[PDB]
Amino acid sequence: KLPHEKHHNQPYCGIAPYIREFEDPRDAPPPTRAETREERMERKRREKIERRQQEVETELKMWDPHNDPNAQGDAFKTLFVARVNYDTTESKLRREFEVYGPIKRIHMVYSKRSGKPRGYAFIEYEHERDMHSAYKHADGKKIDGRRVLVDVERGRTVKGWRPRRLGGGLGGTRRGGADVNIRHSG
Amino acid sequence: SSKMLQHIDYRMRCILQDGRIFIGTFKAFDKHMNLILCDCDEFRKIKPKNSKQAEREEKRVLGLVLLRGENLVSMTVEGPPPKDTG
Amino acid sequence: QPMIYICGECHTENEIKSRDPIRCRECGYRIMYKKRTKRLVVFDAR
Amino acid sequence: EMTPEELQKREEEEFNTGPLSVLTQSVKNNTQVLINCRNNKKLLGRVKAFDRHCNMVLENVKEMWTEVKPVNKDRYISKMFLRGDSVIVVLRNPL
Amino acid sequence: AHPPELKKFMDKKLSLKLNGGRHVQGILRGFDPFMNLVIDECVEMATSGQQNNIGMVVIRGNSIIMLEALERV
Amino acid sequence: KLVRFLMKLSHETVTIELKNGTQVHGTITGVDVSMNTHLKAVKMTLKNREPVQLETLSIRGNNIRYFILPDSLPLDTLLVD
Amino acid sequence: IGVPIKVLHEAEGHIVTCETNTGEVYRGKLIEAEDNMNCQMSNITVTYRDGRVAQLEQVYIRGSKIRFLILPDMLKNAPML
Amino acid sequence: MVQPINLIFRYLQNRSRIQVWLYEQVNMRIEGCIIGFDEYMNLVLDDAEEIHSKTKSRKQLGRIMLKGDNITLLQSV
RNA sequence: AUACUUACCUGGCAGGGGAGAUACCAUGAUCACGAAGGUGGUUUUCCCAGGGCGAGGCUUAUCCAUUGCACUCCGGAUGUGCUGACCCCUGCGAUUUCCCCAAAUGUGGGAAACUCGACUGCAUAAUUUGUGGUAGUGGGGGACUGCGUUCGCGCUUUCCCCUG
Ligand SMILES: [Zn+2]
Repeated sequence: KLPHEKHHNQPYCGIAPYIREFEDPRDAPPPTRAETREERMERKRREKIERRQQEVETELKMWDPHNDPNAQGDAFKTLFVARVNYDTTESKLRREFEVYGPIKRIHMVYSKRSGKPRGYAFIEYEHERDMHSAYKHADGKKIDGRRVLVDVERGRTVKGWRPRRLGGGLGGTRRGGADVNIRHSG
Repeated sequence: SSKMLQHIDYRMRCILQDGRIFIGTFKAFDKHMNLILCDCDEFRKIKPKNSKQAEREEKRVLGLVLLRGENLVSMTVEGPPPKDTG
Repeated sequence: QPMIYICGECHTENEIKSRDPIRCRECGYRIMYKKRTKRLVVFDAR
Repeated sequence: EMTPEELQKREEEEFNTGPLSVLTQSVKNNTQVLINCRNNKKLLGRVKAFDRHCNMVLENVKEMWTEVKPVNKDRYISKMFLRGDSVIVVLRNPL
Repeated sequence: AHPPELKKFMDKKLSLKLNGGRHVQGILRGFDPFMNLVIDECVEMATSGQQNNIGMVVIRGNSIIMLEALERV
Repeated sequence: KLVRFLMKLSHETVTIELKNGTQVHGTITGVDVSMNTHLKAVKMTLKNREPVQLETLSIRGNNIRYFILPDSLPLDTLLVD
Repeated sequence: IGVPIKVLHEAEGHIVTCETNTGEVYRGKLIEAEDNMNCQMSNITVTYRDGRVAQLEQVYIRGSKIRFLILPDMLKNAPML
Repeated sequence: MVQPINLIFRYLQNRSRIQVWLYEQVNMRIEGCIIGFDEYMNLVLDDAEEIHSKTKSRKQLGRIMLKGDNITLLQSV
């Protein structure tokens, strides 16, 4: 028959006379709440993160950035250049950074164990003004075909500054995919 | 989606929501399940209100029919397709 | 229209437009060179 | 939807804080639930999973209904799959 | 979202059938892709022979079942 | 989603009830996104009718009321996706 | 588009029958057909669920509210089939 | 060309008592002054009255809402 | 034949099996040797998600030969319908450009480019199919009420039984 002319001899009733659930104290099994390949991963991410944070506190307590034999000269005078090509000779870096002013000292950092060039150096100019003059112009320079950025080294100037391994730094060349453009420079 | 392609041209009986049975040659379908039946016949089960009598069947020839998937419940093979060989 | 020039320092190709100040976009180096023409050139081997 | 991007988690926040959270909390605490369906029958059982379509995965269910004097009829189904459109009402354990 | 080709029935006296065995009769003035029709000079046409004219009304396409043109378009 | 889980129950035997009171017991062979399921070597039982064995049956998802799955189904492992 | 929809578009202009969810069956000439199954007919013969009939001249029907359609058997000879 | 949306907006501004029919139900109807409406056709009334043909009793409801799917036919006053 | 400005006519977005393990490559990480992770590869286990190889094995007829002395299955070939270990691509029908192997116009490999498919997700549970007003809610045999009656029946009120 049709839905409108159908004689409902027993239409839908309620549920008021059909409440026969189990008592409250009869709680559900506590151990029956878990999932695989969803929580163990978060657990491993939390442990590796806390383990690193603790290694960070130990490194900060053991090593002192300011009290570094390699670091020398006035902090406001020293400069920091990174993304430098590994083939850049010391003389090439001199000819490129003496233009802004005479260089009292130049320091090329090297791997402690591997000895390979790190790719960044600290340049100490004779005058603080030569450094400030280089701050704006040096950033974006091209040495040996690879672009390089330049900013005043904040390791001993900015309060609360630390490198990548300690959670700080700048630049996102290795941040979330498709979130930091490689064309933009510091 | 060979589950439906393998069954093309077979003599299928479609079960309607109202209880009817449309038996015809399943020709083609679509995502909505709208079927095309050739030489279809409609059967319906009527309850006996007079006495304990055999179920009353009222056959009805239709020919070419287009059934809406929303109105289609299920479908099964009544028999192989009409053999064209002598 | 493109006008590719080769930078002296980094030897990099780069487009330059008319009225555009001459400076390699890559290294800020102000010396560039026109690329070798495409015109057909022949030399009798005399 | 308001968030046409493919990374939208609207269904997520919906199940977490919306009306459909009754089923999330039901599967979390493993609590029973009684459902009134279009079959005029009530199904009492636990839930293990669901989605936006209100299709729940039940276990240890007990179907119950009445016909006509009115006589009651009940049976048991240890594992089944309920549809959403046919659902009328849901009621968690009020305890 | 192609709308229905109801331009023929525009400004014509129709008699529509609804879901619950109900019928109406009025002159059509506009439609929509969802079959939302707007008919004027509409009569209720209840189950009994009694007639009740109210005039301008609106009908939902989800409940509109059939529309016949008494003026043969 | 969950229909993927429904599509993962191929080769297993279940008992589905329809919105018209019809019962159907058989093995699943294929499912679509619209919940339409194909059961082979199935037995159907319409309301107030006699059971009948059908070698195949393609059912739509709209007219389905509910399913009855085996007792040994690994829900915790099968709901991971 | 769908194959049944195409079969309907080519079925345009011929005598066809249409049954709706309310049970009424209308048989007459088809005037216009659309992708959404909306069908317009002319000079039709209606049969109600009780059996009574009536006479109409120009009728339009919504597609979603149609149970099924009967078309000329000769349409089976279409080139796509 | 008047559309249903514009007509509903006119009835709304006029605050006229619009009556509404139910889907699949002929005996009961509802009447009230519309306050607003959405694309889903859901309608809100300030003072609703449920009237039945058989009983002819008008049950007062007050500020209420009605689903668009349940609507079947609108009527003025 | 090209570009420029305007009017008119056509059109739905994202992609390229998925979950673990990766000591190793790229990202040569912005602070005095360092990240992890992530992203794009390579390596490595699976639900096997589709295919290719059809060796081996199962069912039954046709043809040839055998009179045979075995007790550890088994004569050779053809046809019908099946299964199938191991080993390969992570999946495209078509088109365009660069480089290379080459039996050098063909046969192939490493790269992308944006073009049609109805492959998937969201507009898809908000009126037109992919998330319900098509609920399934009964039928029949005996006793057991009433109204009308053509005594066949329409409506209506009870108990016991078979049937779903
Ligand atoms: Zn340069």
